[PDB]
Amino acid sequence: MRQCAIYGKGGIGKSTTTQNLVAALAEMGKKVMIVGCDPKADSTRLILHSKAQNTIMEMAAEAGTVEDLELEDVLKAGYGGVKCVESGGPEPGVGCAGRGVITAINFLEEEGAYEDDLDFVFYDVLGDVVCGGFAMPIRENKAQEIYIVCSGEMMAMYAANNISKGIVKYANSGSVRLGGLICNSRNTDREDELIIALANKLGTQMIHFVPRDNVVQRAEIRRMTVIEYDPKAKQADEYRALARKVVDNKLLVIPNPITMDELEELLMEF
Amino acid sequence: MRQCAIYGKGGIGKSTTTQNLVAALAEMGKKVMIVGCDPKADSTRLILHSKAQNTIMEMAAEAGTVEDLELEDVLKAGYGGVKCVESGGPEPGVGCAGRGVITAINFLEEEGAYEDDLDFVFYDVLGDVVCGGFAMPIRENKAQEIYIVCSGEMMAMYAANNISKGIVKYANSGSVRLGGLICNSRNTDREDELIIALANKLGTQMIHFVPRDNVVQRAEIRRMTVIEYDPKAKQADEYRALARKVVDNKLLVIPNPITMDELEELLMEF
Ligand code: SF4
Repeated sequence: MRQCAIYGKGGIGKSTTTQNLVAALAEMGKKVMIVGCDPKADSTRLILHSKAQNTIMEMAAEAGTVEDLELEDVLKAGYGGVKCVESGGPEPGVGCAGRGVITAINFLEEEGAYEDDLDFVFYDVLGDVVCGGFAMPIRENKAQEIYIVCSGEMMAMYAANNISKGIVKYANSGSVRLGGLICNSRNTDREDELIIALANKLGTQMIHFVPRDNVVQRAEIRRMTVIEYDPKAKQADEYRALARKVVDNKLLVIPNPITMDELEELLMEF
Repeated sequence: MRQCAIYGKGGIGKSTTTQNLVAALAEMGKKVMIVGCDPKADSTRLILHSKAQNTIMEMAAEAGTVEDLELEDVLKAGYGGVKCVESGGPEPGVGCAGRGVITAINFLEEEGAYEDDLDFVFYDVLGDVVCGGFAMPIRENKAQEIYIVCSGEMMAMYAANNISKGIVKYANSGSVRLGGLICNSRNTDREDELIIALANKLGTQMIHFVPRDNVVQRAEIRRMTVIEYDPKAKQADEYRALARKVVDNKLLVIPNPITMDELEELLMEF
């Protein structure tokens, strides 16, 4: 079982790429579980065809405790038998994103979710704040292979660099590695070269450049992946290519985060 | 002294609006302090003309303890006498954003930084994650008047709703109240009407509509507010109008957060 996480800042299509990647993996007959850890995205919407899956935190509140919850309530099968669960974001103003994630992981462990013939687990994690709360899947030794979704944009590359700093902290004392950068295209001048340059400075790879395509939005609107919406689409082959490279990936490194001076010089050059 | 906070999702110019508002208040002769609590923005860059102000956490870590810091290391004067401090984001992968914010507040209090003849303090706070960490200004009873920056985009309005839920949690514990929505225009059709409609559902007001104007970006690239860069600009009068309405504001409410179904109804009605 390969224990993976996708990190990246919000507003650049990270969860869309995660779900289209996972759909592409299921299409190859890989048994995949998605654990949603992102309060700014619906991590399972495009797999389950559901506007917002009920979260572990929500249904522990509704039933009043977590030992009363049944796995059937929490873990739902969608496209290609992909198993979907949502941790549930922090209680507004009071909670920590880490509480939902710890609760989800402990519940899935207890209930046997991790020994049920899985090829991949993907934690879909928000990278807007690189705090201990959003590090929970790594802290719990539940994600060893990290892929970072970024774009040729200052804040997406800053987030990629800061996520890399977090990986080094848990890699100085354990098993977590960076598997690569995924570039979600923003239809930008030679954008691929910018993310390749960043990958080269970090000591990783740009594992795929995901193009901008109308078909992604068209599929999103119908609450599905491009893989399911339009399987013969050119964009469907883009996610298949990414999925094939993840499956075959051996390049799992301790990254070399860069200085703000280095990042600024990169951005100014491009 | 009026203790205010600006909350809002990242990537919509919240910190640009905060600094332009504060520069307009300083131009009017108001004595203002900005406390940066946003790891996705430089909260003081446009006031100090400096790319990244040294943060209290960075300087504390270096010096061993916060008690070894001098106030002048932390608190810098910029455009119009505006005093500027940055909390410093979480230690990547391990820290909590709340730690920098409590460290900054406690240091400023002890050093007499709030004893000065200030008219306003503005906490510039990220609203991407409405956790206990980012709620610290409210929890330490240090921000009473909340203004939410949003736009006519789904996730900006979702964040405004989530921030409102955080305010409700503390509304019976102290004088923390919502003063209004500030619309940072993204040139959406009927954007002003959409945010007026949202404010009315929440039980507040759209206190000001900030237009899209390239002079904002021309000032920002030169690390300035429009107020300093081009005080004769139409856009400078927009920030002056917002500043005067905040000064005169008497509408401070316990907001009424909406359901996702209510939010979706709004979005489709526009
Ligand atoms: S650790 Fe992160 S998510 Fe948890 S409260 Fe702190 S900032 Fe928020």
